[PDB]
Amino acid sequence: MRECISIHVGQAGVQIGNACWELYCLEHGIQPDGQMPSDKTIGGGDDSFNTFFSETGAGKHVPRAVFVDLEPTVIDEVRTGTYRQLFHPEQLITGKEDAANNYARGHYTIGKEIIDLVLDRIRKLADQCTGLQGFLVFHSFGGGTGSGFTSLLMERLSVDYGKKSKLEFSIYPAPQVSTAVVEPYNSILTTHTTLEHSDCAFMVDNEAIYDICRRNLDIERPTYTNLNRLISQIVSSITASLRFDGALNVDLTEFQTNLVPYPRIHFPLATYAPVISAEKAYHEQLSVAEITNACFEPANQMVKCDPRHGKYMACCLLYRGDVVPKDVNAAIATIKTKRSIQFVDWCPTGFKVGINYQPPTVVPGGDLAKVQRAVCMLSNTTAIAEAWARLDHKFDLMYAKRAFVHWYVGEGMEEGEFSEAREDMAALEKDYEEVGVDSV
Amino acid sequence: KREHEREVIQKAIEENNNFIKMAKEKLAQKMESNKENREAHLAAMLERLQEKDKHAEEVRKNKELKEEA
Amino acid sequence: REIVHIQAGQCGNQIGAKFWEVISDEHGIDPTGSYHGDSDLQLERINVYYNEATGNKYVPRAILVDLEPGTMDSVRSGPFGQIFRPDNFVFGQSGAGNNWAKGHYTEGAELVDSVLDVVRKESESCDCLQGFQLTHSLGGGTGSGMGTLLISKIREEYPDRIMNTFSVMPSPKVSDTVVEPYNATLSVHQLVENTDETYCIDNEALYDICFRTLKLTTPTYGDLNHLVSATMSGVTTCLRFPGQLNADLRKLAVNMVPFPRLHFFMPGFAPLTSRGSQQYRALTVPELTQQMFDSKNMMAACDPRHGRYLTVAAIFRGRMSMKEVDEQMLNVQNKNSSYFVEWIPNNVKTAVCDIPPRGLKMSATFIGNSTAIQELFKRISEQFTAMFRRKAFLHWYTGEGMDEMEFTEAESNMNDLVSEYQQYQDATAD
Ligand SMILES: C/C(=C\c1csc(C)n1)[C@@H]1C[C@@H]2O[C@]2(C)CCC[C@H](C)[C@H](O)[C@@H](C)C(=O)C(C)(C)[C@@H](O)CC(=O)N1
Ligand SMILES: Nc1nc2c(ncn2[C@@H]2O[C@H](COP(=O)(O)OP(=O)(O)OP(=O)(O)O)[C@@H](O)[C@H]2O)c(=O)[nH]1
Ligand SMILES: Nc1nc2c(ncn2[C@@H]2O[C@H](COP(=O)(O)OP(=O)(O)O)[C@@H](O)[C@H]2O)c(=O)[nH]1
Ligand SMILES: [Ca+2]
Ligand SMILES: [Mg+2]
Ligand SMILES: [Mg+2]
Repeated sequence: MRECISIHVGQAGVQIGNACWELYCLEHGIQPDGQMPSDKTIGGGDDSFNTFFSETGAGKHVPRAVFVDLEPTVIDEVRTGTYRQLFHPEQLITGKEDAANNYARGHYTIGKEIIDLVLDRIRKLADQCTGLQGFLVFHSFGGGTGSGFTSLLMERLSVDYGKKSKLEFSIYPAPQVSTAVVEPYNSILTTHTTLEHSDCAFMVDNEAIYDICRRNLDIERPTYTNLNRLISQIVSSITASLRFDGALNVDLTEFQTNLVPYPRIHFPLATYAPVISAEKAYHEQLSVAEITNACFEPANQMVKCDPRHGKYMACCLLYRGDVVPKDVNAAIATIKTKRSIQFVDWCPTGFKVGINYQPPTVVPGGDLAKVQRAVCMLSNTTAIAEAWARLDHKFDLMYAKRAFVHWYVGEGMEEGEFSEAREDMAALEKDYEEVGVDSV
Repeated sequence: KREHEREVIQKAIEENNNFIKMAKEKLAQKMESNKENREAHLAAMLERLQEKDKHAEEVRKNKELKEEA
Repeated sequence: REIVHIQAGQCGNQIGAKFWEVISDEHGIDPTGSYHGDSDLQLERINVYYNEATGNKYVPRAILVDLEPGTMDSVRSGPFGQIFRPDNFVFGQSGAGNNWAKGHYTEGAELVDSVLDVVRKESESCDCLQGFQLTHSLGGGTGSGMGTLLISKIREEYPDRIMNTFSVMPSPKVSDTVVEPYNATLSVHQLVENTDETYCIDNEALYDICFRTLKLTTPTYGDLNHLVSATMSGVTTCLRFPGQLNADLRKLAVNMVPFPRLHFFMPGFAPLTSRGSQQYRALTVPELTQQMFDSKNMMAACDPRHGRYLTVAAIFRGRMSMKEVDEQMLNVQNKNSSYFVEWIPNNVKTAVCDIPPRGLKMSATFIGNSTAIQELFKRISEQFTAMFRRKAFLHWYTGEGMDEMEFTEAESNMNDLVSEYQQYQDATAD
């Protein structure tokens, strides 16, 4: 049992954290006050769920989590909401003044004022671990805190925990819900500076999620609450191998071995199914083959891009619920005889499969139907580079005129960091090209 | 073979330490470069405003030397 | 969080007073400072503009300034005149005489420290000061000259805070005073260097709206100011109510100002209907939207179709379909693509606040950073150089100690601003 610490940074990181930790509580039978009647070992234990929850002598199960934002109003709603008793007040950390959608303020001007306190509180969580496996960092690409402060924190964590593993859940911007013209700048800056401090990063495209809410759940104008409930289901599928045990369970680190062929190639595409409303799930059993096949339809991806037009380097299927290997193997044999799955030539083509038997949960008053089985596919495809190209193009359009650059220079940044970050992104796009060329 | 095993593990230790060290150093140089740049930007803003003040006192004593006629 | 509000001169104080009346009604504050409202959203962000005094009383964080006592005693006798902190009235008596140099260099320079004493008292009390908004005109002498002096001094003491102005631009259609082009040009020369964002409230456009669309043959300052106050309410909704977009002055500036000198905004409001058409015209999302983007609803006398938008914020208020707002805003951009610069992607942002202004079921407020604002500055520059060419009335200003060179420099700075707006209007992505 190796503990995982979650760090939720900025509004998007915090609000997605709210949705995730509420969902985890429901999945483990933990009440809003942290009591868990089914846990008979009081004040401690080595159970699977203890990777994410520590225990007090009073029977409280406490998330191994820190929430950090440079202004107080989002975290204040945690301090005062349904799950306020779950967290010790020192896990909820706020400044007074946010980063104003400016990476420079998140990484330097405002962030430098709070980083030592944050690392101190993280240290307090790490010291309660007997075998810390690593960190999970949640943040947006687009905000000043989510970009600048997260990059600062990732650098500092590399210094204080060596090469202890760091995974990211990264919210990639969409115009339907974006708040700042400069989000392409912040995105490229944070990607450049975090690239060598991250072991594996799950990008979540707000537009992919928004379209899935509109099309599959018939929500006419999704809010962050809609987006976040769906996101938390995907995050839950990815962490379920850490929080539950079972015979056919396969640890996330074992998928990681397959998902990262070179340190910089560490951005898996996630695809989740089934996403379906109560009204349509009624009397509609969705089988193993149906949800598996749904994994290969690009409308179900969390990042908009087209794997049909790139090459695979790995394909992983994380099943949960009522699923046995014979049905998985049959569905996979079907898909391989009919779909556009081309691997690079230097990679074996077998699909790696994990099954967790605990079935998916839904939050009361959500929009997803409660289903008997779900699957999250994690694949490593060259197509994810499309998401970089789109963002790089927006960056180029503005940077050619130095639009808004004075806001960054005023906070102490230099144009050279802009061009350095943009060159790193151009080299990343080329890396994704090179891995797809055939061997000579 | 034992000597090789010792060299492999000490190489791993040395690469992790050099990574920690270079991250530490480049962070500290970035923070200092940035504090200097920001302070220089503010100091130039302030110097412009203080020159405005000197021009205002110049304008007022100009008025008082032409009200001496 | 906290904004400190300053109103200077006659225009400054009259439009400031109407602003405080309108937003106090919106927030459920009565003239005694007491809250009598129905929705908790009225008090969630109330401390942005109000201090909480003993007795659960809310006091505008407002500072009232003039070199004459007249307008401010009118303020004190107004409907909400009792609401203001009495120590926050800072009037002189010599007056300014519609002379920028008097307001900036001599008489106003004598009152400025006394004003700064109240700003520090108000600022020291803030948990997290955002910055400052100043209401004033650019055509008189107190508001223009002393207002820009006060901007410079505040910036010297709070260089890392945002400086925002609501600046009323002079028009021959509304005022006779012939030195207004001088005062306006010297003001603009200051604003270009020392504010982060400026709302151009153009009296020319206010008149034209009142006369042509509202059909008031004799528009009062009272009718101009109802336009101004509805606009000011609109463009501060995002600071005053819970919301995601432009929710503070720095984030608004970061979204609106791609180049530090191009920070002059063209505001707009919808709906504006004549008594005659108010029975016919339906208040739909597609028509709020199309008005909001129309030359005739701009509070600045410029045609957006004569330049290009660098950035835009649109604020819808009232109960409406957000899906429909989304579709109409996409539709405006699609059908008018050529008028938004292609090298700033996604430069139109949209907010929706549930709480409509008083007397409407839904409204729309527009803030545009458009290279067509040069039309305004050109108009002032014309009227300036027609006088300066003949050195007309220069002696009011040399009489206070200024040289010709400051006039030349202000004219050249304003011409440079116009050139820069033109440069980015001509820029191409390729
Ligand atoms: C009712 C309305 C729009 C509407 C509702 S439904 C529909 C189809 N249109 C706006 C309200 C809006 O507050 C403004 C911003 C203030 C308007 C006050 C103006 C400045 C003059 O002082 C005033 C004497 C007017 O001229 C009238 C005609 C009464 C006014 O009614 C015009 C108008 O456009 N008013
Ligand atoms: N999916 C999702 N996206 C969000 C959420 N909140 C904000 N975003 C996205 O995050 C980006 C803006 O970043 P934020 O997280 O709000 O900003 P921040 O990290 O708090 O940084 P500052 O406010 O500038 O200090 C935009 O792309 C938003 O659409 C959320 O709850 N869920
Ligand atoms: N919109 C509007 N403009 C005004 C008002 N009062 C004065 N002005 C304009 O302001 C300019 C005169 O400046 P004013 O504020 O009266 O001079 P000050 O007292 O020295 O600041 C002229 O162009 C007037 O048309 C007002 O209440 N509303
Ligand atoms: Ca236990
Ligand atoms: Mg934030
Ligand atoms: Mg006057």
